[PDB]
Amino acid sequence: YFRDNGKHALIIYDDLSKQAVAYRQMSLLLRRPPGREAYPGDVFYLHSRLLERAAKMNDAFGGGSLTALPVIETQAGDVSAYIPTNVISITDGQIFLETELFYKGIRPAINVGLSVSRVGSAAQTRAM
Amino acid sequence: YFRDNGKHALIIYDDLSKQAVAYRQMSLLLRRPPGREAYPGDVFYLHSRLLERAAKMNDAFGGGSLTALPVIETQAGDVSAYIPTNVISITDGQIFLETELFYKGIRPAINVGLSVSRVGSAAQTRAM
Amino acid sequence: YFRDNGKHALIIYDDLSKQAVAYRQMSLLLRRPPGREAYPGDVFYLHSRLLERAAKMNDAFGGGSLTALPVIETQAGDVSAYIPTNVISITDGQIFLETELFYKGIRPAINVGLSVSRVGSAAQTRAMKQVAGTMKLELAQYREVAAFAQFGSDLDAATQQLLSRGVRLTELLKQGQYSPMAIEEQVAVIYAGVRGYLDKLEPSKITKFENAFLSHVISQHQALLGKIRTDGKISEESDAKLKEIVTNFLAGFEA
Amino acid sequence: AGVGKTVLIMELINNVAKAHGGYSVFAGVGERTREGNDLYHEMIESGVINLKDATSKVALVYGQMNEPPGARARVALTGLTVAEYFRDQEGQDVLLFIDNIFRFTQAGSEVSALLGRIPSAVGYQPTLATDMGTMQERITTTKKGSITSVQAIYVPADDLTDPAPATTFAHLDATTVLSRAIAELGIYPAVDPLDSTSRIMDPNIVGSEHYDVARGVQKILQDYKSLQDIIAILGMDELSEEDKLTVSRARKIQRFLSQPFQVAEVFTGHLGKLVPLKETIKGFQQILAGEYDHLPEQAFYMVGPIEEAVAKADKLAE
Amino acid sequence: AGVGKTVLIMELINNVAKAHGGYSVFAGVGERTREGNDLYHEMIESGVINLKDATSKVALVYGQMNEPPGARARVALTGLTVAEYFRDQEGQDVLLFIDNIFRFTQAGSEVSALLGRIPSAVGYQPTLATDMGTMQERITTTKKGSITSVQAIYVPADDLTDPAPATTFAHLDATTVLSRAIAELGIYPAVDPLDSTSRIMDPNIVGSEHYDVARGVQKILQDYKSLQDIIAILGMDELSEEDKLTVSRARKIQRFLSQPFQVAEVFTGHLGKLVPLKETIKGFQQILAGEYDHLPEQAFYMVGPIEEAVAKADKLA
Amino acid sequence: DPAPATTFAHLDATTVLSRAIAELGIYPAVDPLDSTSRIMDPNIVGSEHYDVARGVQKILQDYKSLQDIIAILGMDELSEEDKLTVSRARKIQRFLSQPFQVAEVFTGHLGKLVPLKETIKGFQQILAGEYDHLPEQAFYMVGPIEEAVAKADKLA
Amino acid sequence: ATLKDITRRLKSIKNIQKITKSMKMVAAAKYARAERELKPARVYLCGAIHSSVAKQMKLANIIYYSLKESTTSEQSARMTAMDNASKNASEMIDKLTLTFNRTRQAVITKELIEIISGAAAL
Ligand SMILES: Nc1ncnc2c1ncn2[C@@H]1O[C@H](COP(=O)(O)OP(=O)(O)O)[C@@H](O)[C@H]1O
Ligand SMILES: [Mg+2]
Repeated sequence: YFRDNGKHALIIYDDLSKQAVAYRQMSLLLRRPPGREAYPGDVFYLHSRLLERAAKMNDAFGGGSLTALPVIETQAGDVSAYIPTNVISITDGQIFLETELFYKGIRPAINVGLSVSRVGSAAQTRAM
Repeated sequence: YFRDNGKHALIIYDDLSKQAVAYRQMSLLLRRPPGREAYPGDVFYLHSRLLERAAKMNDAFGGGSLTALPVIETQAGDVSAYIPTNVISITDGQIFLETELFYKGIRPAINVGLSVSRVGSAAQTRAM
Repeated sequence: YFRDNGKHALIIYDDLSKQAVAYRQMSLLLRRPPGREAYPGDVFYLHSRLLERAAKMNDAFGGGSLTALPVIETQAGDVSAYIPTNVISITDGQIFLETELFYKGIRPAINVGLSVSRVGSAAQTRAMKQVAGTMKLELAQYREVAAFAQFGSDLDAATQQLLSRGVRLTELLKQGQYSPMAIEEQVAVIYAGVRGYLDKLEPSKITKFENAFLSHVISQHQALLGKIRTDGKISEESDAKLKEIVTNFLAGFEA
Repeated sequence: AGVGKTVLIMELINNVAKAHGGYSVFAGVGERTREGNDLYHEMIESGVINLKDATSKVALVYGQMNEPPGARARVALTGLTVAEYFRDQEGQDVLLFIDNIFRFTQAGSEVSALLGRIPSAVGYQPTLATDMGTMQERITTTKKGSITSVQAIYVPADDLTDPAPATTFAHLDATTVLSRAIAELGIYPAVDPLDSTSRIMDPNIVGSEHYDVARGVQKILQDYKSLQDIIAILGMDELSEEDKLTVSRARKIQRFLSQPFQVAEVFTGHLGKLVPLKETIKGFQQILAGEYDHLPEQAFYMVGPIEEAVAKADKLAE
Repeated sequence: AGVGKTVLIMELINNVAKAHGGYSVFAGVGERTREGNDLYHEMIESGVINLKDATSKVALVYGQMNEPPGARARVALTGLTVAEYFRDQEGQDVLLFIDNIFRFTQAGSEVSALLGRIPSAVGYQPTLATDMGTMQERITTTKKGSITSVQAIYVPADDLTDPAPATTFAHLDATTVLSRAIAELGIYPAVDPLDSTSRIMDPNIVGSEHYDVARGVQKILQDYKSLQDIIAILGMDELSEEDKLTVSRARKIQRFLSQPFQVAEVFTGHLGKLVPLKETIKGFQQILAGEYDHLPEQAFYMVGPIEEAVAKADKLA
Repeated sequence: DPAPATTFAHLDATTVLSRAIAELGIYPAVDPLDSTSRIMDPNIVGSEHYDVARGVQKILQDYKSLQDIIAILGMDELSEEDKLTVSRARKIQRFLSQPFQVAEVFTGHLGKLVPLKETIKGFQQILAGEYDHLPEQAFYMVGPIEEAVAKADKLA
Repeated sequence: ATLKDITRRLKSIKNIQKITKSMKMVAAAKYARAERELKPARVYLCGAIHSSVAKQMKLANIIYYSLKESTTSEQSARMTAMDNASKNASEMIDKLTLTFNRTRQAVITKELIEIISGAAAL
């Protein structure tokens, strides 16, 4: 609604892991056959559809925007697993946090090597 | 019969691991859904309802008792596997036999440090 | 057709991994019960009935034969996966290839420690047997010490020689593509290494040596190459003539 | 996910396609829409696409992530059919860029259970390899015209053995493998020198000096690779002055492998460099020969030709 | 392979037949046609089979690799039936060779899979334990006699904890470990004396004497093995009285564990030896004591009874 | 495992017990880097508490990363700085242990109920290096830091 | 856990085991000679060796005696260090092989079970 009326909105989806669990439940109960990790085959599409809706509009369309910050919970720190990688392959980058950095005192526990932005300096001011 | 009639019995289940595999053969042939190590979800109940039956009656029920010494075979000292932890979570302690102590000639090869007895002290003789 | 009519045939199945995927596809679409990696229960029987047809016929059945070289592609070194496990048990032995040897300079990337031939010498000429037996023992010794190499900063002369033979021989095992050599040329170059003549030549040069030495014996010493076959082995003469050749040549090579 | 496939293919369109004489086709399959808008507008600017007349040299076909499975499973065939036309009805050298052909396979698995099929390994449809083969075999040069296809190929959970990527390998003639492990070090493009191959990398084709330099680089990198974990624990003090000396050049070669892309200026914060084949060979030849043993590793990180690393070496003084 | 397996089997046949009267049965589970024919023709040449006169001591049952899984799962049973006849009807002590037990499990798995059953851990059939126990229990000592089974084992992925091997371990009583290392030392049979084990190696079964000797040999051999390190590095020059005796004795025992197989004759040109259990115990017992320390290593190498060690020695001077 | 994993989101404080800790003799077998609390915030427990708790956790994590090295070469290759962390971390690990009244039978010690202030104090001091002169076992199975000393003396 | 990972670590830690083993043998040889020359001379990473002398650090005759004692000690120390370090590596190899085989078996079972579930829901 903001997006399409020249306003700007931000949405946090905390967290999409639980959402995929609820979908898996509903799908399985609907008698749809389970795939990888018991999750339905279109789990990518469940998140893909969703996240593509966050966008920057042009001036002809009002120049509003929807920015998204989906959150994913990993297990034992594996960013290379099915689901995680599903969502990494959707968004425009990711901020990876880690308990080890967290306890060493690096808070925010951002892991610089694994985190990225697919937008880069185009999203920063000249100063920064 | 002994337990409920004022007498004392000791049963030895040698071994529960092999029982758990026969029950798994029944369950997969019935097409019950496999989980850890392909065992059915009720393998815990299989042993729990069994071992709960070994008990100590008070004087109003005749004072009898039934003592149980179930036996579990591990694979390469893996006491963190499904079945081993299951029986550990039912019984009142364990006596660990190490493959290392045995082969080194220590017999009986008991690992005093990992063996426990949750309720045995009270029943140990004052002499000891 | 060749096997049953006194002829000999060689068949390469490249790959059997893909034949198995094809079969698996049909099996799952026909709704047959799937198993490990979703393969059907008779997937072993697919390959077994195939490979067994490979065979050495007796004289009464013409003496023809069918040799078979099946190919199997493993995933990230997994020789215990399902199709590999099966084809490794059906065959008489394997030639194992490794990425790590490949990029190190070892090509063909054959792993000498893991490859095997249950037939072995039964199908190897006497000349090759001779030199190969020494090389197999030397390389085996080399493998055991090979790790101490880059950190053994005081290795004794004994273990230090094992290393030198080892690097020398590994270099003589390297071979360019599309250039299969005759058996007499193989014993000649191996001879060089197993007799210690190249123990002084610097490893980086051994590859250039072999190529020069081989081209030379091919040209001037045909008669010595034929003798190596005739005698079946390395005769006492061939053994002295080779000593004269490689010594002189080597000397020229490092002039 | 996030290792550089798209940046790299963008670089390729920038260099090879902008100078390409002939038509080009780009099929966005199962990928970001924003990227579609990015590319479109960038091509209008370079004139590759002209909206005011008939000079356009690139046709576009899109079927991104926001679409349903049926679309994503068919777009690639849409892109491919357009390209085919140019090829057969002209013979003209056609360039084909597809990002990301994995989405044809993922789309299929998505509807596989509703089609009634028993799953195969890792959840995929049983017709994976057949499905992929009837498509890929259309993507080919023929005697009538030639297609130079560049396909970005996603690798699920970073596992190159996954059914999808693993089956795609045999369809190619040159494969460029990207590693998150390398990218994580800051080396870009994140190419794995010990996992990228090409059918034309043969001395009787690229010639001897090219072949030998390449083979020598991979060897020094594979040596180092196998020591890393070892000296990580034992220490470097036992490595002979010859061994530890190779560790130096390995490291420089490793860094000399990076390269600022024109296309990645927003991420590197560096001006894009582009290096000619011959200067490439010379730079690496030279490093292998101990020549630049006197320069600091960092001089080699993120430059173009070898001369820039020498320069940087000086600038590193203060 | 290449560790003298076919030769060991052939000896065992011949040795049990001479000293016990009982025959042997050879069950080829998923035999490779090639190796089968080779094992046939090798049997004929060794004499364990006779294509003419009824001296044949072994019956062969072959379930080849080309056959469907049902056939290869049944062959150990067919061979088991043949063996059962000599037990229950002739009162003999039959020997049953199963090559190899792993291929009997796999055929089991393949059969169940075609039957449409949900597979268990690591892919094997649900009935893995039962399929195994119904075949193995038929292998016992009964009132009329007994079947003893020598069965080749393949360990999948080198993992001893794999359902397949761990199942088979439940039924074995002893293991004969053949090693290429030992073969390489020219020790024949290539039996590794420290790895091969037996359940009946208890005094209560083989007697206190047999037990103590066995332990003595195993010990002297473990000590020697350990000394190797010092011997090479610190030099075999500072070994105390007790230390040099161990090394010399150990090497005599080690070499005394070799033995010319009666089946080897055809090539070795040397008369095969069959050593009675008394000579074996006594033999090693005396070496341990040091009674024969005054003899050269080569005296015990490829001999028979202890007597032949001294004999050979005097001749070798 | 699905069960425990789904259960974490339903708690405000979690105490994750460990088999590897318990086997070391540490009881309660709490994992000091896996048990958390929503109250562990400077505006709720106060800055002194928050700081000490973050201090202990950092020295335990630092020790943990060194374990990869320790395992093969042992402590001989550690900097003097590293060893310092290894000594204190080991004194923190043991001082986290505590005799429970309900476990008297298995510990063979009287039970201890340590007040918060006394818990902060002892940990602060170990962090400061105040007891870098006491032997590790002194800090095992005691109550307040004072008993650590007393036990040390007894050891002499 | 990860098969890729464990495999890698095992390749490393197996190498280390052999290298360390060899360094124990070299040290042992050097020490042997030294020990012999010990008494005679008294008439005129290397464990905590370097560590000790340095931490406490805060003609001819003396030089010769000191150096002789020091070499013996050093090679002794190093021999012990390596002996322990190769031992540590061995135990860790064994422990990792176990972990590799557990993971290996679970992975196989897990993929099996997913395949069956998806077949049975048809
Ligand atoms: N050549 C490069 N130089 C610098 N950064 C790069 C380069 N390639 C990729 N990256 C960084 O990594 C991110 C992921 O890139 P991208 O190509 O979109 O990933 P994918 O491999 O998923 O297609 C980029 O946004 C950028 O931040
Ligand atoms: Mg991309």
